[PDB]
Amino acid sequence: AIHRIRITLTSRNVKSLEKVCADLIRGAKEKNLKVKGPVRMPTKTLRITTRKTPCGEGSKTWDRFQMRIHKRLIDLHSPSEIVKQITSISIEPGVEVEVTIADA
Amino acid sequence: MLMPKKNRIAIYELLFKEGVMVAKKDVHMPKHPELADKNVPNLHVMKAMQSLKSRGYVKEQFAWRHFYWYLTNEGIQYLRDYLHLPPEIVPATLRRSR
Amino acid sequence: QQLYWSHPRKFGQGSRSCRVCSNRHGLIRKYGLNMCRQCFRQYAKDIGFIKLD
Amino acid sequence: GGVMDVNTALQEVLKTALIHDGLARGIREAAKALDKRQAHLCVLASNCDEPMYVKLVEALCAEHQINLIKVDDNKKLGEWVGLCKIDREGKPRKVVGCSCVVVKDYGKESQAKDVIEEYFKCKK
Amino acid sequence: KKSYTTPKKNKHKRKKVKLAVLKYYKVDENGKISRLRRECPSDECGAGVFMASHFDRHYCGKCCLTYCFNK
Amino acid sequence: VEQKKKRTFRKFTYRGVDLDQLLDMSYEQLMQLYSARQRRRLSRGLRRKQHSLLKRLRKAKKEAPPMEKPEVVKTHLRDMIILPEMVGSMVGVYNGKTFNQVEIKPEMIGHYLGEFSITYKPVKHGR
RNA sequence: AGUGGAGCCUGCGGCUUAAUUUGACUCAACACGGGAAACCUCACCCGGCCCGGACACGGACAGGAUUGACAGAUUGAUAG
Repeated sequence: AIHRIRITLTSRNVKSLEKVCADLIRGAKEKNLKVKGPVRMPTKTLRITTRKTPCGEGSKTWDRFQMRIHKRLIDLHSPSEIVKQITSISIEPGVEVEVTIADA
Repeated sequence: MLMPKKNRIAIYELLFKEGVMVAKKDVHMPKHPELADKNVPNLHVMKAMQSLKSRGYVKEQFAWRHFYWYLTNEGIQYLRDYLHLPPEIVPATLRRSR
Repeated sequence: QQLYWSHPRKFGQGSRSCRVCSNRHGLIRKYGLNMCRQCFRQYAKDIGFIKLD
Repeated sequence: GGVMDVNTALQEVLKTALIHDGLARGIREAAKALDKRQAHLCVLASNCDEPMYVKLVEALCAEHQINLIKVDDNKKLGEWVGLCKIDREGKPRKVVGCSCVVVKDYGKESQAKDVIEEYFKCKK
Repeated sequence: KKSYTTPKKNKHKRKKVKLAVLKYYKVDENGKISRLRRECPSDECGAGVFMASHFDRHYCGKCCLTYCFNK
Repeated sequence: VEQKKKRTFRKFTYRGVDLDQLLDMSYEQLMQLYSARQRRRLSRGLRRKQHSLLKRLRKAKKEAPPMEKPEVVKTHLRDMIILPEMVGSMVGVYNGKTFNQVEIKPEMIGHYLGEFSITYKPVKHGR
C-alpha cells in the first residue's frame, strides 16, 4: 500500500535548499512516486541585539544581527521504503533533509 | 591531590590505551570528563596529568576552558615501562596508515 | 584538606559564565549559546549570524 | 621456574607487590595484612631496635598462616621494597628501614614467586 | 589585596605529635596477641585495629566517625 | 533574664499570636498561625542548615542560670527569625564587620535579628 | 511636543561609609559599560579554610612524611 510520508527540509540557505528540493521532486516522479510540491513555511528571523561598544562611553550604538532559518515540508504518498530511499540519496552536505514515518 | 598512586596509575593507563585523555576546568564542577576521580572540581585528574606533563610525556592543548591531552611518542614509551606491560600492546595510534 | 570549596549556584548571573572565559553581565543564555556578548561579537561570524539590517 | 638464590628471591616479589599495591610496609600495615589471609609471606628483620617489634610480628604470624624467614638489617629490607632509586648522592626519600614487611599477593607467575613459594612449602 | 593573611605552624598540616601507632596488644611467648585497649566489632574495622582510650569515649579511628562505647 | 512578663509592656499579639501562647508553643505550631514571613523561611528552609548555631544558643542558655543571660553567643546570620526557643539568649548579630550584642526579649519574636543591628550611621555630612 | 521647575527612578559628582569595587568627563563622560547587583555574586570591605608548594634537587622519614575522626575546647561553622 501507499503510505503517507512527510519530508521536512530545514536550512538557512535559499539557493541550496531550493535545488535540493528540486532534486527530490524531480527524482521522485522519475521512478514513480508522488510529486506533490513544496509547502513553504514562514522563514523565522532569529534576532540578536548587542551593544556595539565594549565599555559603553561615547554614544549609544547598537548592532543587530539576524539569522534567517527556512523551513519547508512536502507530503509524498506512495509505498514505504522506495520513497525515503530514492529521495534521501544523492545529497550529502549542508541542507538538512528529514524523512518522517509520520502521517498515516 | 594527595590521593594514592592507585588513582594516578588508573589515569595514566587510560591515557596510554586511548591515546587521548580529557579534563575540563571549573572549580564548581564536580567531575571531569572521561571517568575522572569522580565528583571533584579541578584537581586530581588535572594534577596527575600535570605531574606527568612536567616530566615530558604528554602535550596539552587548551582552548574553550577544556584540557585536551594528546599522547606523545616519548610518552608511549614511558608509560609502557611504568605500567610494565609487554613491549608492544599498541597505544591506539599508528593504526591505519595514510 | 578541603571541606568546602563549592556552594550551590543556580541563581542570578553569578551561576553561569562564558565558555572560554569567566565573565558576568550580558550572558546570552538564549538558544543555548552560553557566551558573554563581548566574546559573541568576535564569534558572530562563526555561529552564522550576519548583519544586513 | 629457576632456583635463584634465597635472598634475592624475596626482593623481586617485594618490588612487584609495591607497584601492584599490596606490599604492607612497617608495623601497622604489616600486622593488619598478617592477621588476614591475603598474606602469603612474611619476611622479618631481626636487627630491629627493641626486638619487641620482632616478637609482636612472630606472634601475629602464628594466627592466619605462619610465615617466617629472617633476613638481616632493617635498612636493607626497606631498600628491597623500594623507597630509593639507588642513584645519586642523595635521594629525597633515601635509604631508611621498614623492618618487617608482609606480602599480600605475589601478583605474577613464575620466577622468584615460584622459588619462594616452593621453598616455603617444603620448609614448613 | 583584601584582608587575608594568617599565621601558621602547621596550622595547615597535621602530624599529631609523632604518633605511637601499633605497639599494643600483649604478647607472651610465641605466638599470641592478648587484648589491650578495647576492640571494635565492625566490618569496616581491620584485624589489628584498636579503640583509643580516652575514657568514657572509646572510638575506632578505622571506623569513619562511628562506633563508640561510653562505658 | 528570659521569657514573658519581663522586658515587655507593649505586649498583645505580634501578628496574630499573643506572647503567652507563643512562648509555650513550639516553632512547629507557631508557623501554622499567622506568621507569613516566618512561615516561608521555615517551610522552604526546612530547619534551615543553621543547626550548629542553634545548638550553641541552647548550650550557653543551659550552662548559664535562667536568672541571668548567657555568655553571649555570636552568629554571622542575621536572617534568623526569633523563635520562642531562642528567647532569653544574648546574640552577637554580625554586620560583616561588627557584632552588635542584642538580648532577645519577648517583644522581638517574629522579627529578624538583623533589624536590631546596624550597618548604617544616622548619616552625616558634618551633621 | 517639551525639557530645565515638581515627585519618584536611574546613572554621575560631592559628602558620609571599614566598603559605598570600578571605567568614562563639552559633543567625542553621565537608564552609558545589554550593569533589572539579596547574601551568593564581588572585583570593595570584616574574617576563616585549603595548596592546586606541580616538577627537579636536597633533607626529614616508614621506629611513621602524610590522611581521617569521636567527645571536649573553639568558632560564623560537634570546620579534627
